[PDB]
Amino acid sequence: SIVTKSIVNADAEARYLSPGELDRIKSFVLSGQRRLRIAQTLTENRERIVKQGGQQLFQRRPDVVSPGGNAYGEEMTATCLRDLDYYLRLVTYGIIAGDVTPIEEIGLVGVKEMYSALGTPISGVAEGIRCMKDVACSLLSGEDAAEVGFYFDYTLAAMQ
Amino acid sequence: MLDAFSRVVVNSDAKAAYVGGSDLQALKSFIADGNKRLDAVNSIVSNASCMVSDAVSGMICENPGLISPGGNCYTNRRMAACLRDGEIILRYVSYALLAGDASVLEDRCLNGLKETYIALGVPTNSSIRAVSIMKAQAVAFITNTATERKMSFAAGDCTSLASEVASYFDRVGAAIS
Amino acid sequence: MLDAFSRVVVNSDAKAAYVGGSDLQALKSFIADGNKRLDAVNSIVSNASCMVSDAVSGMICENPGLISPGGNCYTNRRMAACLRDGEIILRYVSYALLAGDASVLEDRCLNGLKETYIALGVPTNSSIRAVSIMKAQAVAFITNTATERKMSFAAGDCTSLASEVASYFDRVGAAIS
Amino acid sequence: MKSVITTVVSAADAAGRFPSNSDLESIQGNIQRSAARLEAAEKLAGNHEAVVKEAGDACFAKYAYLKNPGEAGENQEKINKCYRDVDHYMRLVNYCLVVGGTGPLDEWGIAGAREVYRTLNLPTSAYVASIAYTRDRLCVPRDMSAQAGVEFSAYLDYLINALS
Amino acid sequence: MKSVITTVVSAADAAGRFPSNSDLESIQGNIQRSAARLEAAEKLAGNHEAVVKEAGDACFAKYAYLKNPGEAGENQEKINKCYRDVDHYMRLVNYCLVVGGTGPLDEWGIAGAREVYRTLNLPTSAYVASIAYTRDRLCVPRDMSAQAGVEFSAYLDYLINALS
Amino acid sequence: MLDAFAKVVAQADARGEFLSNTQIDALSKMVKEGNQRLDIVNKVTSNASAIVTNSARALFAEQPQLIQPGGNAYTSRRMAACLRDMEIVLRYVSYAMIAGDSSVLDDRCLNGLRETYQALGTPGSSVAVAIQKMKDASVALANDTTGTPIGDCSSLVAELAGYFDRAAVSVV
Amino acid sequence: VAAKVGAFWKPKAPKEVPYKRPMGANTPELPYNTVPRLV
Amino acid sequence: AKFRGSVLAERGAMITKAESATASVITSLRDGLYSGEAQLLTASGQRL
Amino acid sequence: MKTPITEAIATADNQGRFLSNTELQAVNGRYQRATASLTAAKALTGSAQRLITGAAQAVYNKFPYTTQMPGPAYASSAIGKAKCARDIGYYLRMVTYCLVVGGTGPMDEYLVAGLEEINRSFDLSPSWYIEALQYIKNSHGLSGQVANEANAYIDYAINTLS
Amino acid sequence: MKTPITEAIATADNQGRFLSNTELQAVNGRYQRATASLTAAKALTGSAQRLITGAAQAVYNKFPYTTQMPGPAYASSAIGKAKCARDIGYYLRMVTYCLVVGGTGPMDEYLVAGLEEINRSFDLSPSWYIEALQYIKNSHGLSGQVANEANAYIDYAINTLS
Ligand SMILES: *CC[C@H]1/C(=C/c2[nH]c(/C=C3N=C(/C=C4\NC(=O)C(CC)=C4C)C(C)=C\3CCC(=O)O)c(CCC(=O)O)c2C)NC(=O)[C@@H]1C
Ligand SMILES: C=CC1=C(C)[C@@H](Cc2[nH]c(/C=C3N=C(/C=C4\NC(=O)[C@H](C)[C@H]4CC)C(C)=C\3CCC(=O)O)c(CCC(=O)O)c2C)NC1=O
Ligand SMILES: C=CC1=C(C)[C@@H](Cc2[nH]c(/C=C3N=C(/C=C4\NC(=O)[C@H](C)[C@H]4CC)C(C)=C\3CCC(=O)O)c(CCC(=O)O)c2C)NC1=O
Ligand SMILES: C=CC1=C(C)[C@@H](Cc2[nH]c(/C=C3N=C(/C=C4\NC(=O)[C@H](C)[C@H]4CC)C(C)=C\3CCC(=O)O)c(CCC(=O)O)c2C)NC1=O
Ligand SMILES: C=CC1=C(C)[C@@H](Cc2[nH]c(/C=C3N=C(/C=C4\NC(=O)[C@H](C)[C@H]4CC)C(C)=C\3CCC(=O)O)c(CCC(=O)O)c2C)NC1=O
Ligand SMILES: C=CC1=C(C)[C@@H](Cc2[nH]c(/C=C3N=C(/C=C4\NC(=O)[C@H](C)[C@H]4CC)C(C)=C\3CCC(=O)O)c(CCC(=O)O)c2C)NC1=O
Ligand SMILES: C=CC1=C(C)[C@@H](Cc2[nH]c(/C=C3N=C(/C=C4\NC(=O)[C@H](C)[C@H]4CC)C(C)=C\3CCC(=O)O)c(CCC(=O)O)c2C)NC1=O
Ligand SMILES: C=CC1=C(C)[C@@H](Cc2[nH]c(/C=C3N=C(/C=C4\NC(=O)[C@H](C)[C@H]4CC)C(C)=C\3CCC(=O)O)c(CCC(=O)O)c2C)NC1=O
Ligand SMILES: C=CC1=C(C)[C@@H](Cc2[nH]c(/C=C3N=C(/C=C4\NC(=O)[C@H](C)[C@H]4CC)C(C)=C\3CCC(=O)O)c(CCC(=O)O)c2C)NC1=O
Ligand SMILES: C=CC1=C(C)[C@@H](Cc2[nH]c(/C=C3N=C(/C=C4\NC(=O)[C@H](C)[C@H]4CC)C(C)=C\3CCC(=O)O)c(CCC(=O)O)c2C)NC1=O
Ligand SMILES: C=CC1=C(C)[C@@H](Cc2[nH]c(/C=C3N=C(/C=C4\NC(=O)[C@H](C)[C@H]4CC)C(C)=C\3CCC(=O)O)c(CCC(=O)O)c2C)NC1=O
Ligand SMILES: CCC1=C(C)/C(=C/C2=NC(=C\c3[nH]c(/C=C4\NC(=O)[C@H](C)[C@H]4CC)c(C)c3CCC(=O)O)/C(CCC(=O)O)=C2C)NC1=O
Ligand SMILES: CCC1=C(C)/C(=C/C2=NC(=C\c3[nH]c(/C=C4\NC(=O)[C@H](C)[C@H]4CC)c(C)c3CCC(=O)O)/C(CCC(=O)O)=C2C)NC1=O
Repeated sequence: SIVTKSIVNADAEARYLSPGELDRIKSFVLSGQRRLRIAQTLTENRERIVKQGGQQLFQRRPDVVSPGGNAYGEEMTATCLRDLDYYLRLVTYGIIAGDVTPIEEIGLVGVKEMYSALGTPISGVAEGIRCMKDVACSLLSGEDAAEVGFYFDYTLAAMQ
Repeated sequence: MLDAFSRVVVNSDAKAAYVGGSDLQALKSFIADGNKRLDAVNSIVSNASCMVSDAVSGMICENPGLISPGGNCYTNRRMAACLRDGEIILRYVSYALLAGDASVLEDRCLNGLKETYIALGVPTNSSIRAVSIMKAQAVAFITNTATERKMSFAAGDCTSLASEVASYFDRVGAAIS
Repeated sequence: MLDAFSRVVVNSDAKAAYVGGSDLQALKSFIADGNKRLDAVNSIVSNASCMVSDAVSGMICENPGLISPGGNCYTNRRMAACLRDGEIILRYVSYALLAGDASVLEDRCLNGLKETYIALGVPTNSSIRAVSIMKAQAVAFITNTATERKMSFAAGDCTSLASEVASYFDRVGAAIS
Repeated sequence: MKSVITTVVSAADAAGRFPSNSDLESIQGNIQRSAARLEAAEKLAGNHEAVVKEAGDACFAKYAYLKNPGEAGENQEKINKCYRDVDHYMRLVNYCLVVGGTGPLDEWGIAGAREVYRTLNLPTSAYVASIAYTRDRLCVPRDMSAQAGVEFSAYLDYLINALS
Repeated sequence: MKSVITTVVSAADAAGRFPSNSDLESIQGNIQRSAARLEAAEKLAGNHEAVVKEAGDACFAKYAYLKNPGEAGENQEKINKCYRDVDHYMRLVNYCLVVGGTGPLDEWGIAGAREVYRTLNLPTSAYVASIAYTRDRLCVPRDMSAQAGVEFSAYLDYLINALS
Repeated sequence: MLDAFAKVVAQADARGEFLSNTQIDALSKMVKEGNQRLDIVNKVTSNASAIVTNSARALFAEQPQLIQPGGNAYTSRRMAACLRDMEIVLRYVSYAMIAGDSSVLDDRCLNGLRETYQALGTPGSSVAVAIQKMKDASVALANDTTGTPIGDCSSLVAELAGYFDRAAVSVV
Repeated sequence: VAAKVGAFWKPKAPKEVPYKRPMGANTPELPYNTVPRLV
Repeated sequence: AKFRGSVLAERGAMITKAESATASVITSLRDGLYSGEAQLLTASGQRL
Repeated sequence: MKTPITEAIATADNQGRFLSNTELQAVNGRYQRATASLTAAKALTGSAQRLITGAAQAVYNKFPYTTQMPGPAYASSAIGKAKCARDIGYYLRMVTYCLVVGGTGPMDEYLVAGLEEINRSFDLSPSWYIEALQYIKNSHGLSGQVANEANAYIDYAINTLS
Repeated sequence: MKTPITEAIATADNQGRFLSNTELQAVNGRYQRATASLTAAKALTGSAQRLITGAAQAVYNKFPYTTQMPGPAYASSAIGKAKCARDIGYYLRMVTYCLVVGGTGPMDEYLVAGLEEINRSFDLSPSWYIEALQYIKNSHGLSGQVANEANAYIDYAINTLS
């Protein structure tokens, strides 16, 4: 959350929030309504987003679903789509929070360790997230898609 | 036109290469003897009138056919012309010595000089002698080896600049040859 | 590098012999006649800068195409680099005279210089002309037959010393070829 | 081109006179400022790729609209063209840092810039955003010396003023 | 090899300058020191088999147990192997006078020698006993000049301290 | 014995997974060189005796102790063995150059060569100096046009020199 | 995925310098008549 | 629009930092770091 | 490993000679045959899961007793179906390895060396795998020399199974 | 006989197997290499007696003692010059046979098998034939892959002579 981060950054210095931080909190609470609208649109179109992202991933990375691949079989493919749904949900959280704190605190800290322990290639997850980003930005307006892909790009950068 | 600092950027621009620390010390050496080049240009332009009047009269007194009627330096107007025709040459070699490379006299003074003297009927080998006397006077001056007048300098070497002004003076020889 | 003392070691190590007799006969002469070799290398190091300057001006006043645009001696960096190269060659041949042995002349400058000048597009025959001019200046300074320059020496003949640098300059001129 | 020496020789030539004492006096100013600008030139040169990458990153963050279809950045190769376009500007002020004047900037990047970017629909605001982001990220402990950053920023904001 | 002239020339190349008139004095002082140094060396070269012969049996007189069966002087072949090895060190010492430094000793006669002597079980005290006998056999009358003996004994002492 | 194509497959069976498209355009690009690589091995096998004899001649003009009486290069048979030990390493370097992988070089040439040379008393550092002198002549002979189309071959001569240095550090 | 390493926005220089230049005062001086074993 | 205007710069900076870190680790992976045996002993080093 | 490269090296080493023009032509044939085989490897990689499931279904449709008879060798239970799909994936992986490698080098090393020992002890009919490979040959959906190159490695496995 | 055809057959027969795609690619390399080698064979056929006479003259110019020293091994008399030209023609014929055949099969069978026995007994130095082959390589006047293919069979003979 933007409010939380402003409060901590002001707390470390032992000072009240300066007028710049209050200005930014004000601008955030004023834009909260379109934030909720965008989260609506992304939230309730989750099935198509996950499905079409899974397709673009499996066509771009046939090895992961090839015989023996990490997501090989019905159950493993279902689990991979489950992971993509996890990350779409986190992106909606980040959109409503106004900052990548929800995405980063849940799903980004220690993601490389987890996926290395599971035997999953992290580049495949990055490809899936990019495919979901294109599919989801296709359903938004220009400025809305720009603001929404803003978080997919951060999730991709953290997942290199 | 082009100076010595601007000579390396048009060479590096041909390869889209950044000028880096591999060729910068040849420039820093050129900056380090800045005062040597600077006093040398001053020693050239200090005694520049006798430099011209001596050279043209020395070119005359070895080939006294120009003073005869029909000579190119015969009349009073043509002698006034020839006394400035080499003063411009010295004036541009003084530019090229200060700038650090022979680009400022190449397209400004030397471009088109050959057919000018051909169309006017100026004897080229006489002008060769006239500028060789000026070259000899230049290496006499900037090495402080003129037996005729001495100037005070800080001690050291100046032959690196003396070969430079020599290489400027046959470019004026080659261009109307 | 090896000097003359080291070279009878490494040619008699390779034979497994003891150094003595005829190869110590030539080491005897080094410790004899080293005063002549010392006046020799002094007559080079006191005249070196004028030697490379006069050499490159003799090359340029023979072939003006290097000072023409498109030439290798055109511009600020190239002709200074050429002065530097000629003086380096002069420095190494002066060491090779001082050592009485041409090993470091091979190992530190002549090793792979011709391919370097081919890769840079440096014309070879002009540099051969330059080092022949330096050879003539060196033997002129060693016979004390410089028409312009005088040093006082202890009286005697230095023909062998004069001959030694001709072999070395011919080694350079053949290795660049 | 437009350096310090090539004004004092062209003024003396247009007047038709020898290099006078004031002309000898202005080249001395190079000896005191070259030590500041040449060390700026090669810390620019030995760190140029990173600088270019940061500059490229900045304009797309400010202007994400031009990655839309029908815009200046359509595909990846136009973004590569953009990074090449700004690396050229970073090379040119490296050239102006070594010359001593703004000679290599004018006829190589600035003269003619108004027509190309108008005719090829390239916004100059995204150029000056990436240049200005490189300008304000300069500081005395990490990047360069105290006097290097001065005219390194002065050659940058000259380009900022000329593009706008 | 570090040598007579070669040490100066190589130090006057690392500073990249023409030989200094200081640097023709170290050459001159090194040439005058090598008159003596060559004197001793030609005495060693013209007469080496006699001094090797009288120095080899000085080892076996001190260590008579090497001639025992099972030891390193058991055969006849192991005897003149030792006599060859003493002559190798005298030839290397004869170099270091004509060389003028410990170069050939360090390279061709000391480097790795201790591990080889340990592997073959040769006592290094035997190799130093023959040299220590050779050192005090010297006399500054009638063998060579007194200025020669100090250089000769100096290189012998270097070899003794290197082997032992 | 593997070639460079074999190596990615032997690492693909291990994970039990199909070659992804990035490995495939890594392999098509490599193939797309193709003619350059065989031009390189053609230049080395055309001049093999010259390379070997000139390197050995430079080795003995440099180190005269090997042909000194008592040296390791002494006797008509020891010189004959030294002559074509170098030709063996040249042959296996050319095999590894045409394979794109140093798998034949390690397996039959460099496997156990060090204790072979130790058990005979052969000085391995001089073998390494001979390998380096063959390397210098081979990279000098590799980058001439000699009636080939002009282009760059730099990534191939770097690999060719790397095979020689791999042979040189493994002997000694 | 989208690994931006170095100057990805352009192809790289042709990589050619096939000449040897005499090392002045920097040739590695090795011993004569022997091989530097190890060091 | 007023809210995006403030957060644009910091968002871009954080993305640039992330990919900087990634390129750095790729090159020190290629250059021998993380392959010393002190790294290969730990199990997280084995996962890397 | 049987490649066109390694057999050329093995023929040069048997004479103990350098690489003649014979070996260089044998390598050049691999190079201007490789462009279609790498396309075949890409295409068989892309269609992999679909082809494995279809081949297992075709074996079950041709031999319905394998899904009905009790016993460890049959795919009557779930682990039997999992191991059957694993075996079909193994066959497809060897075919792709032989495609990218350029010869029957991988599958000679990994599949047919000691194959009938397993089918005799674990009581597995090779006709099942023949029926799976015939489906894969009929249903990969390739064209031209891509098809000619993939089919040629399929029926090599069929010929060794028969 | 070492052709790309017969070595592919020898590799198929050693396993006792049918001709795989490995052998077919090795044969296809011969087929799209043959077009330049047949041109090289035509061109070396056309320039034959000129090249033989020039090569003999180049050997006599390089080694003038062969025309002066008495003895049967030297070309001091007329039959010696005739046999020298006959030997150079033999070398050129083997080179053309290897060109049209596609490998070093003919000259391995006809020239180098037991070659130094003759040079040791008959006392004929191989450096003479090296000097002749260098002239033939320098003076055939070919271009492109025709030159690359003829030169590659010339220096194989040079490498065996050295
Ligand atoms: C430049 C020559 C260097 C050198 C060579 C040398 N080698 C030997 C002896 C042998 N070398 C081998 C080596 C191989 N055998 C193989 O099968 C292969 C293929 C991988 C190799 C590299 C073997 C088996 C021997 C012993 C048999 C023999 O040669 O008679 C010798 C001396 C012969 C002997 O030891 O009696 C030499 C001189 N040594 C040098 O000094 C050069 C540096
Ligand atoms: C920017 C560069 C620049 C120059 C170099 C000069 C070059 C120059 N010289 C002359 C013109 C001349 N130049 C000379 C000079 C000489 N004839 C000789 O016999 C001697 C060899 C030599 C003097 C040393 C003479 C004599 C004339 C006049 C010719 C005549 O009318 O008789 C003219 C024609 C214009 C005029 O006549 O007024 C020009 C353009 N002017 C320039 O603007
Ligand atoms: C035939 C008629 C005739 C003349 C008119 C004079 C002209 C003249 N002067 C010099 C040669 C020179 N002329 C000067 C000129 C000057 N020195 C000064 O201090 C003054 C400032 C300035 C003129 C007053 C200089 C410096 C030299 C160099 C030689 C020296 O230093 O004496 C030369 C030789 C040029 C050369 O060496 O190539 C000639 C021919 N001599 C003659 O034989
Ligand atoms: C307004 C006009 C004006 C100038 C142009 C300069 C000229 C000038 N020259 C030198 C200083 C010098 N100048 C020379 C040059 C020479 N010495 C010789 O014996 C040769 C004849 C000649 C070479 C052509 C040398 C050798 C030094 C000392 C070393 C150096 O600074 O370069 C210095 C001091 C720099 C220093 O030494 O630290 C200055 C300020 N000064 C002025 O006031
Ligand atoms: C047209 C262009 C041109 C030149 C620039 C000069 C250059 C030059 N100088 C000398 C020749 C020489 N150059 C010197 C060098 C010097 N003399 C000294 O007293 C100084 C200390 C030192 C620097 C000036 C010496 C000592 C000789 C030999 C004696 C002599 O001929 O003057 C030679 C003849 C070398 C030969 O080939 O044998 C040449 C071509 N000559 C030319 O034709
Ligand atoms: C240890 C010994 C040693 C040397 C001798 C020099 C040799 C040498 N010279 C040059 C480099 C050069 N050398 C010359 C020299 C000449 N060109 C000519 O036309 C003339 C014949 C000649 C001067 C008289 C020039 C002009 C360059 C620069 C070429 C360029 O601009 O790329 C270079 C390349 C590096 C550089 O550009 O600076 C090297 C290695 N360097 C050494 O380390
Ligand atoms: C460290 C600096 C250093 C030197 C520069 C020389 C200087 C020097 N030279 C000689 C002495 C000499 N030098 C020469 C050499 C020559 N005589 C000639 O007329 C020829 C031009 C030239 C030939 C190259 C000769 C011939 C002698 C006398 C014989 C001799 O001692 O070699 C002597 C001994 C006698 C004397 O004091 O004069 C000395 C100290 N020696 C040094 O220690
Ligand atoms: C010597 C100096 C020098 C320069 C400064 C550049 C200037 C420049 N850029 C482009 C060309 C271009 N420049 C850009 C750059 C951008 N467009 C954007 O979306 C961003 C605003 C910006 C990058 C941050 C793009 C995308 C093109 C290609 C446009 C096109 O081809 O339609 C062109 C046309 C030729 C070409 O396509 O390359 C030129 C001359 N080139 C030079 O030679
Ligand atoms: C030649 C131009 C040039 C630059 C502008 C920088 C550009 C630059 N700065 C930073 C990186 C940084 N830059 C700063 C900024 C500063 N650091 C301080 O100590 C000051 C307070 C302040 C000077 C403006 C900080 C704090 C970081 C580290 C955190 C970050 O990445 O922002 C990075 C990431 C990695 C790195 O440090 O290199 C890069 C590429 N580098 C260059 O080579
Ligand atoms: C550089 C030349 C060099 C040598 C010649 C030898 C040393 C040496 N000394 C002697 C032989 C001798 N050496 C000495 C010398 C001495 N004994 C004393 O009582 C004094 C303390 C000391 C110096 C006066 C004596 C007295 C003899 C006996 C005379 C003789 O045997 O001929 C002999 C020959 C006789 C023999 O072998 O027994 C040799 C070869 N070592 C060398 O390094
Ligand atoms: C028997 C085996 C055999 C071969 C090797 C090739 C030989 C060969 N190489 C090339 C083709 C080539 N050969 C080279 C190689 C080089 N160019 C140079 O300047 C370097 C000296 C050298 C690198 C080592 C290059 C660079 C090309 C292609 C030109 C290019 O890619 O731009 C071609 C032209 C056809 C093509 O481009 O594909 C042929 C026939 N053919 C054969 O049948
Ligand atoms: C290197 C490549 C490779 C091959 C070819 C291979 C075959 C293979 N298949 C096996 C078993 C099996 N294979 C099958 C497959 C089938 N049975 C049916 O009824 C179906 C029709 C058919 C599936 C299409 C089944 C059910 C088993 C278990 C049999 C048992 O455990 O007794 C076994 C016994 C070991 C085990 O239990 O896994 C081997 C070795 N293994 C390999 O590693
Ligand atoms: C299958 C291919 C083939 C080859 C390669 C071949 C070589 C060959 N050359 C021979 C002789 C010869 N070869 C030469 C040739 C030369 N001597 C010189 O001095 C000249 C420099 C050089 C000519 C270029 C001469 C002069 C003889 C006769 C030597 C003798 O009879 O003692 C002989 C001895 C038998 C005979 O008298 O003819 C053989 C077998 N024969 C073959 O059938």
